[PDB]
Amino acid sequence: KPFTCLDGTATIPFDQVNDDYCDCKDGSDEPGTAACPNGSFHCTNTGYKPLYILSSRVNDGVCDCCDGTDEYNSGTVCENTCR
Amino acid sequence: DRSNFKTCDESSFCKRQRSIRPGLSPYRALLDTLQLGPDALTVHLIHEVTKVLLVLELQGLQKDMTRIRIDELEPRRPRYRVPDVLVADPPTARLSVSGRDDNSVELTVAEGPYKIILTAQPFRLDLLEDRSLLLSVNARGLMAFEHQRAWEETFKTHSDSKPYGPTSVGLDFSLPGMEHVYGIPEHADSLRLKVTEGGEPYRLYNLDVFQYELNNPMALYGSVPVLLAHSFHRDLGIFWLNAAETWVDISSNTPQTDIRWMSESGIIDVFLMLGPSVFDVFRQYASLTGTQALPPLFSLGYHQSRWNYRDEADVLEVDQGFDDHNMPCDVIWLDIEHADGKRYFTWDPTRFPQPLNMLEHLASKRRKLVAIVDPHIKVDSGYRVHEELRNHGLYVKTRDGSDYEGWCWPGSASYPDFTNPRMRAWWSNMFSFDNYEGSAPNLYVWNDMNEPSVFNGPEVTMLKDAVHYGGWEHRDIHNIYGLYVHMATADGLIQRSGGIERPFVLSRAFFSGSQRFGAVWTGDNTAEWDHLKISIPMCLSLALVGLSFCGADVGGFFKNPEPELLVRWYQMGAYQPFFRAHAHLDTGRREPWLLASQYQDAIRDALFQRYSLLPFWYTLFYQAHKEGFPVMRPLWVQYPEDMSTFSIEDQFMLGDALLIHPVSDAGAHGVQVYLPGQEEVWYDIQSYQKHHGPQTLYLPVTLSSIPVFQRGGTIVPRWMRVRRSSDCMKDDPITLFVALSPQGTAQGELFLDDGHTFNYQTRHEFLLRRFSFSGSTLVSSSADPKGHLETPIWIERVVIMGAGKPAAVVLQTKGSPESRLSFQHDPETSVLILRKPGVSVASDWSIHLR
Ligand SMILES: O=[N+]([O-])c1cc(-n2nccn2)ccc1NCCCCCCN[C@H]1C[C@](O)(CO)[C@@H](O)[C@H](O)[C@H]1O
Ligand SMILES: [Ca+2]
Ligand SMILES: [Ca+2]
Repeated sequence: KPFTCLDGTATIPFDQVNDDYCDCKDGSDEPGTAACPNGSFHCTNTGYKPLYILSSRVNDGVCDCCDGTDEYNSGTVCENTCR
Repeated sequence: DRSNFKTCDESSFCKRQRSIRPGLSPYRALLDTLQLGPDALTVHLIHEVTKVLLVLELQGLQKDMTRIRIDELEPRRPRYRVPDVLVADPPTARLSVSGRDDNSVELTVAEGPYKIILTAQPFRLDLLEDRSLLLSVNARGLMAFEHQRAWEETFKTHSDSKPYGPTSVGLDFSLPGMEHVYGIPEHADSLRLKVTEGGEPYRLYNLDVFQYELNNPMALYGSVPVLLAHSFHRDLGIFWLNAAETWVDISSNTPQTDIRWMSESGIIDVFLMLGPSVFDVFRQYASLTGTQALPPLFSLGYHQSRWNYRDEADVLEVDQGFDDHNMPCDVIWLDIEHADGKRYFTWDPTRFPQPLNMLEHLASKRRKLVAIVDPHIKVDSGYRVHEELRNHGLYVKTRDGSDYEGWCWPGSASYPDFTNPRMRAWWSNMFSFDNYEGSAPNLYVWNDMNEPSVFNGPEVTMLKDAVHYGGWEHRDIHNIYGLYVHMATADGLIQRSGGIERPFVLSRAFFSGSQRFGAVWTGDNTAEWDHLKISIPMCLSLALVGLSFCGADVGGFFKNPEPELLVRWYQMGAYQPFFRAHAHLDTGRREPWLLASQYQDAIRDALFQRYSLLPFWYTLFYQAHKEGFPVMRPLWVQYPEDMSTFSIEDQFMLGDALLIHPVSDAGAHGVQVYLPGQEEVWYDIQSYQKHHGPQTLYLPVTLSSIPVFQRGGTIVPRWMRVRRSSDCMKDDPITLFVALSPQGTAQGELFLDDGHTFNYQTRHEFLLRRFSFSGSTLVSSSADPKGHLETPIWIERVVIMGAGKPAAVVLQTKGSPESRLSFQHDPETSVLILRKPGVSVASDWSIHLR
């Protein structure tokens, strides 16, 4: 089955979900990367409140989530600080 | 107001020189004394009335340049010759006598085509390519050389003892066919220089002018004694290598422009740069004084400054404010209130008690800080810097041997003798992390007031008869004092890192050669629309003479800009090389998120455009560093035969690819954009509408408008993923914007490296890529095979303007099977978007449109 953008602008195979290229006008095909300018990344933050951050802050080298999951391939190792 | 500063009539040497009017020169060359040496022709000159004997040293140089030096034959004391400005001893070419009569000697440079005719009586020099007269020297008979005799002069309450009497030198040059001259910054005046006949000469004397005004020839903070002449047919340059107070007269007259230089002391030392194209002149001048230092990438981002951020908490609130309002910023600046009572290299113990902690917080956001360090040292026995300089005798001195003391920000202060190499070494070592306590690798430096500014001095600067290293007078060295400050600071930032990190130093005063040490800005402008406009001609005049890293305070330093003006200044500043918002102590806070949302949004858009274009900016600065070509350019540099561009200063080029016409009028509904070039097309980068040249296009604008056009035949690289600072972006993929020529072609370059070290030079760790489009194929190849770089940067997108819909798109890269790319096409705009090529930027590849 293919993935359909949440704004109906396109329908793409699921191999273009989180493929580090922006295919949906609302950014919904890249929830886990920095590829879309209007996307959002979800910090689960087990032990604190969950948080949403701009996609542009995924793997930017800066620790944005207390659980550190926004930095998974940047060279910055973020520690858990949700306490 | 201006009675504080000398007019030419109030400058005794300028009054004497300028009273010599065009006529029969009393100087004549003694052809019996002529000697052809290995590097130069020497011949004696004599004043017919005074019988004073001078020596002309004439040299042909490689790269089609001529050097003329004139000094006394038997001087009582040596005259000053400017050191440390030339990067090398210029390679010479051989001169030959190829013709002579009783009153003339014709010289050939090497084996042609350049020749120099030395006339004996009256003394005169003519420079020719074959039979075409390029330039004449002393044709109006204005040569003047006051020899050193066996005087006392007062201005306001200051007295110049002038112990060597009149020693000024001067010489005129004639430029047949030239009607347009440019250069000799810094002046708040038009790009095309005006004739000085009915008024003041242009003045070159580094001075601190409070609330300087526009459209006048008063000397400002910097002096680059380089004049460019442009016509439809040729380009020439004149480089007057003198560090003393200098006045420049410009007169017009079959069309011909005459230039006259008048300097207080030193020898006559002038380079003639014969082109023939303006890029030849750029190359010629760069071979003499060097090229623009390659800025660390972060310094091409946005700088947030004011006088002053209050404390560490304020700095961190500003930092967080950028992220909370989704605006990028690379550097926050600390003006003089961050130090202990304007004792530089210190921190206020209450408001900045933990500078390392503040710097660490900024580093965790991948941002930098700049701290101001001025060259005046508070006279204070508890101040270690002052004590060390006093004890080691490294201060500028007065004639009685005591250390000079003037007034500046900390009150009474002394001035280190930056002409002394031992002083510059001390200064550089002071920037070590052990000596400059509280500094860290992400702290960079701002040198201000280095004219030097002296509040109780004549014309707000140092006395002419202060004494420097080797006994030279301050009047001899004045215009390179700031350059020495800039140089020693930059070397300090390099040395503190063990020679690895590239520096960033902003300097206010400058001279020829200052491009080697960092950035400059146009000082204390004012929050007014005409000051916004004049930033273009001021930075263009600096660009033409090699200082490519130029800018003006965004928003204006003095007064409070209305929000519409501040928006327009951000849009203007986003497309100028040094991009810093700065403001006076008593202005309201104007961080860009403090405005209403519609103004915030327009400013954020300008910041995003700047950050997206960083790969383009960085490549233009690499080309400036390697070739000496200016980053920001007048239209006439790209269109030397279009006479209607010779005076344009409300428009500029970035490289050869982008034409910028920022809105610079309140309430504007449109702008008139001149799009030059026969057979040339231009693409509106916001609408993708193509326009043919040459034409004047009326473009409607709104508050968010920045009129920018990409030239057909160019390829512009962009980082389309704007992050919070450049450090966050420098591993991100590149989008290529291909603007097709009418012939279906385009080309561009891209430079990449680690972004902050000298490894590109010491280890050849960099990439230089050539992108080229022809037929229906886009190809990436190496423009320099010596460069290799480990980088994850890849090509995520190609945007082609002016293309039809292909049937299929095929990518080939070495090491990979042939791949098919999906694509999207807009028939209305003829824009083709190729999806995710996915190829490393280090790889050769080709994309074919079938
Ligand atoms: O007439 N005087 O020269 C004079 C004389 C006396 N005086 N007279 C007798 C005893 N004292 C006192 C003051 C003055 N000038 C006053 C005010 C000029 C403010 C402009 C400074 N701008 C630079 C400093 C820096 O402001 C801050 O580091 C930056 O922010 C900018 O960027 C820099 O360009
Ligand atoms: Ca995708
Ligand atoms: Ca992050």
